[PDB]
Amino acid sequence: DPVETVRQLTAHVLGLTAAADVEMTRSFKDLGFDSLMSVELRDRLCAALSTTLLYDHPSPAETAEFVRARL
Amino acid sequence: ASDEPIAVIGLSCRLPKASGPQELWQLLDDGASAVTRVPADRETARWGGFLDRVDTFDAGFFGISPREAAAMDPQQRLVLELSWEALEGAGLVPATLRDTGLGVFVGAARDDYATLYRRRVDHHAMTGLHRSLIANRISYALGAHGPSMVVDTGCSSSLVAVHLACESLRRGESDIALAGGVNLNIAAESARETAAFGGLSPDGQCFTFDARANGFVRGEGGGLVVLKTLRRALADGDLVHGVILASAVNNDGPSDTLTTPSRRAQESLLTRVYRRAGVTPTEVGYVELHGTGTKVGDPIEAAALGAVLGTGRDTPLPVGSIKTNIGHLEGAAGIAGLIKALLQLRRRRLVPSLNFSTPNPDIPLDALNLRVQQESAPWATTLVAGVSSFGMGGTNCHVVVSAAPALLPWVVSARSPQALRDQAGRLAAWADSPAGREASPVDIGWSLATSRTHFEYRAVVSGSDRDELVASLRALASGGRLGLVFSGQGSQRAGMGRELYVAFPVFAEAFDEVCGVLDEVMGALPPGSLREVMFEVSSDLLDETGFTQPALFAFEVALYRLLESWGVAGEVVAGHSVGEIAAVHVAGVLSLADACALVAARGRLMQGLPSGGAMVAVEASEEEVTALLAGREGEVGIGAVNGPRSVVVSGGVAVVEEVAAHFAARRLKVSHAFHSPLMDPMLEDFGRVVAGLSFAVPELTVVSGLTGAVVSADELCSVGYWVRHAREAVRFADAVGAMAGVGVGRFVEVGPGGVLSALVRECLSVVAAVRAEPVALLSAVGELFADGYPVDWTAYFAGWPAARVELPTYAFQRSRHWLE
Ligand SMILES: *CC(=O)NCCNC(=O)CCNC(=O)[C@H](O)C(C)(C)COP(*)(=O)O
Repeated sequence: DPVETVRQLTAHVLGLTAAADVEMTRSFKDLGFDSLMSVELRDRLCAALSTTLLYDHPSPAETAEFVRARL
Repeated sequence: ASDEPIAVIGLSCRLPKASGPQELWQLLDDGASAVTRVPADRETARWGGFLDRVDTFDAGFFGISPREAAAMDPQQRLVLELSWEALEGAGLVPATLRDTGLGVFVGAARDDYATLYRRRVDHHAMTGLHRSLIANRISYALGAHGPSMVVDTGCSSSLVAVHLACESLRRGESDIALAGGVNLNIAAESARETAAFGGLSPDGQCFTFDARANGFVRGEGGGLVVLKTLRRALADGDLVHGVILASAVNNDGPSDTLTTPSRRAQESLLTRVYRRAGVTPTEVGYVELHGTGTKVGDPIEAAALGAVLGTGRDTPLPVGSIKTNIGHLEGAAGIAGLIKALLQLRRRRLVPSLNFSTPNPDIPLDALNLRVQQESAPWATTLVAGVSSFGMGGTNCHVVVSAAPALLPWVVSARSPQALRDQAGRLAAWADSPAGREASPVDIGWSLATSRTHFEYRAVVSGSDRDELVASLRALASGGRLGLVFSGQGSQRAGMGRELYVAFPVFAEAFDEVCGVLDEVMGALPPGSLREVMFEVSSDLLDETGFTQPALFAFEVALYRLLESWGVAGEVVAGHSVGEIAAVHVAGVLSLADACALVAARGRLMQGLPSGGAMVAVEASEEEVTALLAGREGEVGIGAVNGPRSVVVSGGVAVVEEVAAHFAARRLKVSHAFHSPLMDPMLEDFGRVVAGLSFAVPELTVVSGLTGAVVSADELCSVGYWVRHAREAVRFADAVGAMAGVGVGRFVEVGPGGVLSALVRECLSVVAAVRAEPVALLSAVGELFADGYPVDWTAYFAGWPAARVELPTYAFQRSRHWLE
C-alpha cells in the first residue's frame, strides 16, 4: 500500500495515465513538479496524519519511505 | 561611465489616479493609494489600480475614423496620446521629427481587447488588435524611420524596452527614442488566469518587504520617456529630466521553479550594471524595487540588493515600490518605476513607499543594510537612483539613472475651435497653479512660441503680468497672398503712434528715423517736431493736410517695419491717396529721403490752397455721382470710388453741400477738396518736386489708386502718374478687386482707424491692423498669425533671456470608441 498508492497519486498530480508510468526513482523537479504540484501532493496526502515534505525528499519513492516508518 | 550616457528629456504617463507627471507627483508625495475596487463599468481579484476610463480617445486629432478607433486596442490609442504628450513635454515639435530616425520601443504583454473581440469581422481588426502596431502606429503617425518594435519579457518588458532604446541610441541606429510600455486590464479572463496562478494578494495590496506580503494587486496604465544621447541633448539645449548611466538585462537561468527568481542572477545583474556605470553602493541614493509583495520574490530581491549594494555602505539604502500606490502594472511595471525615480531626481525628494509597517522576518533589513522609505523626506548627497524589473520567465532588468548635471504674448493653437477653447483653459489653470508660477511669464511666452506646434486654429493673448494673461485665456475660453492697404486722410486721429513708441523698440527706431528726416524736411519748408504733433492728444494739428500726410506716412512706415520684423512681409500693396506714398516707399521704389520730400511737398503744397474745399462721403454708385456732377467739372468731381455703393464727392464747399443734401451722406472733416479741380493750382509745382526724385523698380506688386489696376514701373516711375494721382479719383474699390485678381486672400489695413478695412469688406479675410498701442499692435500681429500667417514669434523674445520650460500638453477632444 505505501508504494502503489504513491504510483496512483503522483500521476494524479502529474497527469500520467498508467499508474506504473511514474519513474519513481527520479527527482521531483526532474519528473516536472511545480510549486503548486508539489504542495498538491501534501494537501491531498493527509486527506485520508501530518510542510516542505517533498523538497525534503526529491524522489517519489524516497518520499514514500515516510508511511509505515514511524508508527 | 562605460558607454554614452543617455539623457531623458521628457516623459508622459497614464497611471491610476494620475493623468500626468504633475498628478503622479501629487499622488506619490501625499503617500496616497490609487488602488480601488473594480469599477462598476468593468467586468469580473476584486481590487486593482485602474485608470478613470479607457474608452475615450481623440480620433480626430490623429486622423483616425471612429470605425478604426472602435476596433483599435485602447493600448494603441493610449500610446499615441502618450507619444504626443512625451514629445511636447520634451519641448520638441512633432512636425520636426517627420522623416527622421526616431525609434519607438514599447513593452506590452497583454492583449485583453483582442480577447474581447474574438469571444464575439472587418478589415480594421487586423491592425486594431495586432500587438506590433502599439509601437508601429506611433512610427507611422510621426513619420519615424527608426526601429519600431514591441517586446514581451513578461512583467519586466517595459524596463527592457528602455534598455533596448538606450543601446539603439548608443549605436547610432536612432537619434531620438521613445521608450516605455502599456498594460490595460479590461478583460476578466486575464484576471482569472493570473488569479488561478495564486500570485494575487487577497487583500489587494502589494505589501512590499512587509511581513504581510501575500501577493500583488493588479494595476494598469502606461508610460513613455524621450531619450537622447547626453551629447546630443546638451548640444540641442533640451530639458534634461535625467541621465541613464548604464542598463543591463539577464535571465535567472537555472531557477528552482520556472517562476522562482534567482538570487545569483539578480546579483550578477546588479554587479554588471553598477560596474558599467561605475557607481559604488554609497553613491546610490535609492533603489526602485520590483517590489511585488510576493512571499518568495521579496526576500530574493532584498537579498540580492543587500549583497551588491548593502555591503560597503554606511547608511541604509532607501528603497520603495510604486506598486504600493497604483499596483502591479505587469507589462508596464518597469517604466512606471523609472518615471517615479525620475520625478524624485528632478524634485530632489523622496516619497513614501506605502503598505509598510513591519519588516518581513525573511528580510533582515539591518544586516542587509537597506531601509524602506516611509516619509516624504528630501534627498541628500549628484543624486543617483536605480530601478529593477523582473519577469516571471526570469528575464530581469536594471537601470541606473542620475540627476541632471514689457507686454508679453502667449500663443495657443489646436485642431478644433472647441479644442482651442480647452487648450486656453488648461493653460490658464496651469499658469495660476503653483507649478506654473515657478515659471515666469516671459519664459512661458517663449516656450509657447518655440516648443508647441501651431495648429490650424490659433490665438494670441496679451498681458503685462501673470494675472492679465490668465484672465485673457479665460475670456478666450468663452489662405492666399498677403495684401496691404495703407490708410488715407480721414483715418488719422490725435495720439497716433505715441504708445507704439514705448513698447516695441523697432517701431521707435523706424519712427525716429522717419521723424528725424521729416523734421528736417518740414523744418526747411514749413506749412519743429512731428513726433510732438502726433503724440499730443491736445492737438488738432493732425487734421490740417500739411501735417496729416507726413503723420500718416510716419505712422505707416514704422508700422510696416515692425510688421516686417515680426515676419509679416506683404506681397501686394496699395494705398488710398497719400497711402500710396507709403506703399511705393516700402516697395523699395523711393528711398527714405525722396519719400519724405514727396510727402512733405504734397502736404505743404496742398496746405497753402485757399479754403472753400469740401469732401462728402455718399452712399451712391459711381454711376450715380457721375450722373449728378457731370457738367460741373470745373467745380466738383468724384473724390473717390470706395465701394460699389460708396463714393466720396469732392469739390467746392458750395457744390458739395447740395450733393450731400440731394443724397440726404456724411460730411468729411478735411481741410481741402482733395482729388478735385481745386487741386489744380498745386499740380505743376508738385510736378517739379516729383521730377527731382529717384524712382526704382518696386520689390513688391503695387496696385494703383489712380489706375485701379496693377501699375507697371514705367508708369509708376513717371511724373505724370503722380500728378494725376494727386488730381484724379482714388479708385480704391477697383484696387481691392485687382489685388483679389492677382491672388490676394488676406487684406491688412496699415494705419489708424478701421476705414479701409470696412471698404475692403464691402468690396468682398479682412483685418484692420491697428488704430494702448502696445495692445493695439500685438492685436494686429495676432490677427495676422491666426489668419494663417507664419509670424516669427521667437524673434519677439530675443530681448529677454527667456528659457524653455515644461508646459501642459494638448487637450485632447476625447470621445468614446468601443465594441458591441
Ligand atoms: C509576471 C509576474 O508575476 N512578475 C513578478 C511578480 N511575480 C513574482 O515575483 C513571482 C515570484 N514567485 C511566486 O509568486 C511564486 O513562485 C509562484 C509563482 C506563485 C509559484 O510558487 P512556487 O514557484 O514556489
